[PDB]
Amino acid sequence: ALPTIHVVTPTYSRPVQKAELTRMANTLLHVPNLHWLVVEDAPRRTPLTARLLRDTGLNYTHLHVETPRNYIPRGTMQRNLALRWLRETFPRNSSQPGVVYFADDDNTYSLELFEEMRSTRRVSVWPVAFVGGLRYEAPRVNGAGKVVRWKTVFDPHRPFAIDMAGFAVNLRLILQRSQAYFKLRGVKGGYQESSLLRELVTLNDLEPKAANCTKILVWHTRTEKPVLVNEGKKGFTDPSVEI
Amino acid sequence: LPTIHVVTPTYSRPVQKAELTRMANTLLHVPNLHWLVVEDAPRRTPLTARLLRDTGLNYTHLHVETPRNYKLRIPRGTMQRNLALRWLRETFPRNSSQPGVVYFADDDNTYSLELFEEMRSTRRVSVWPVAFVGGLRYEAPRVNGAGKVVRWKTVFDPHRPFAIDMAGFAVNLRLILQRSQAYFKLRGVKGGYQESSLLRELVTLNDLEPKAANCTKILVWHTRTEKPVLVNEGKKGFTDPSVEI
Ligand SMILES: CC(=O)N[C@@H]1[C@@H](O)[C@H](O[C@@H]2O[C@H](CO)[C@H](O)[C@H](O)[C@H]2O)[C@@H](CO)O[C@@H]1O
Ligand SMILES: CC(=O)N[C@@H]1[C@@H](O)[C@H](O[C@@H]2O[C@H](CO)[C@H](O)[C@H](O)[C@H]2O)[C@@H](CO)O[C@H]1O
Ligand SMILES: O=c1ccn([C@@H]2O[C@H](COP(=O)(O)OP(=O)(O)O)[C@@H](O)[C@H]2O)c(=O)[nH]1
Ligand SMILES: O=c1ccn([C@@H]2O[C@H](COP(=O)(O)OP(=O)(O)O)[C@@H](O)[C@H]2O)c(=O)[nH]1
Ligand SMILES: [Mn+2]
Ligand SMILES: [Mn+2]
Repeated sequence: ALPTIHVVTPTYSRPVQKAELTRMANTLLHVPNLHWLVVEDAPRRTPLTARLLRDTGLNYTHLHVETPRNYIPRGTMQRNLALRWLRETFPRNSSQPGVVYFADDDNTYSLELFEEMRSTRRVSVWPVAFVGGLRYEAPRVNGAGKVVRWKTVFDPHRPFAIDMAGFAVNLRLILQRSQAYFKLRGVKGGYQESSLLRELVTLNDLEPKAANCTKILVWHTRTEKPVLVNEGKKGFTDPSVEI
Repeated sequence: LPTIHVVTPTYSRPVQKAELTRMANTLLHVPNLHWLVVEDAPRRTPLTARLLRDTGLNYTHLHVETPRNYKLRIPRGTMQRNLALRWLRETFPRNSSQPGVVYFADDDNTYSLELFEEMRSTRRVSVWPVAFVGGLRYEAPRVNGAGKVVRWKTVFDPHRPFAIDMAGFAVNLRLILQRSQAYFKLRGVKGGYQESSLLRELVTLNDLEPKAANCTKILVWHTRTEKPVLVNEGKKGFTDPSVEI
């Protein structure tokens, strides 16, 4: 009966990738009924990602799709591939409860976050730290427990002024709205979340989590680029040793 | 199953809670682990105290403020690591045959679960490769056919006593207790020689124990976290300062 949480994680090859996937997997290993949908931004599945997923024992699906020359946001085509995979895997009126969460590989997630999104009926929302040039963004909730706006500074007029890591969607809505995908073509920066949510739910139907959006359970952390200046042009370390 | 005493210096800054949260999520998987969190502050902060209590991990919350004056060449977290060393020596009798290992783990690095099992059996001092240090993809101890460390594969001062990062070694607790005068140096050592300053008083190259498949695998990464952009907070502030992040 416990709903399955489908975590959609776009990822790409770069120095810190294995470290990012490692601490993220260490977090996900604590969550029951979790399906990790990892979509690599590559022409084919890489052995690094394949072996890491295999060794964790986690329930996962490993997909891949390469981003076009112009590299629109980041991770878009990968999240869209995952949405299509879900629709091809689960029938529109499926009865198996599920929740979909788009979790980037560098963010920091608390275990409480997953407990909060698991009961999502339509779309749930919560505060996100380190987004929109603020300590955190948070949906505005009235005393009745309804979402009536957003507490942000960056373009507060977007239909859904919230970051990718700030909401989850019941799988049923994703299957019913079979044509709803993240916009990549004519897309204003910061409107990717709205491009999808607008087609799935209305403001008044959002389900505020994290004690009526007063607590921060997820952080939009960024990882610094490692300095590899000492490798030189010919390289110093063994290129066959995986990092 | 030997207890692993993880020494983690930490300080108040925007990403602190996040760093401790994802680190706790990793540590929660490790059995017989004692987390020695040492805050760089005048007193234990409610944020850290609450987080440690909520994790369910076995921990000891200590604190020592690095003089404001000092921060204005003293390696980050030095005084905090030394406070933990002193605490271990004042808590555990020099002789008791208590199986344990000490590991200095900074709050922003990335650790694999396999790393802890590799260091848990340490008899003296164990060493292993560390990614993203010394301007390289990784630094790795060099081992000979006899199974002994005979040098270090690095570009930055590979000829120093111990050319290895803080996250690349662990010390048997008994050894820490025996060498009661061994602490990280505060001043007098060249940049990048603090790890050597301590290790040289603890062991010789020949007594090192190579881990991580004879130092051929990377099980720990010296990752660093970017500073969050808070420009939209303005001068007077936008978000509620009472809301913990
Ligand atoms: C580009 C470069 O060579 N950088 C080096 C630093 O790596 C070095 O910092 C030390 O590096 C060692 C590596 O084993 C440890 O990580 C140690 O903790 C670091 O202090 C500094 C030393 O002053 O020199 C250059 O910056
Ligand atoms: C300092 C500042 O205002 N920066 C903004 C970015 O925040 C913004 O990025 C978008 O931010 C929203 C926040 O809810 C969300 O994280 C989106 O995913 C993200 O794209 C960017 C838009 O291109 O403009 C900057 O100026
Ligand atoms: O070419 C790229 C750049 C990013 N990503 C992934 O898509 C998400 C976008 O995150 P990143 O740019 O950190 O996002 P930011 O922090 O800039 O919002 C993360 O899971 C990345 O691993 C990707 O697949 N391909
Ligand atoms: O004023 C400070 C700066 C850092 N630290 C801690 O000491 C370690 C040093 O790390 P940081 O500078 O990242 O180290 P670097 O990546 O520069 O080696 C980390 O556990 C920090 O939380 C601290 O206690 N006080
Ligand atoms: Mn990111
Ligand atoms: Mn660090």
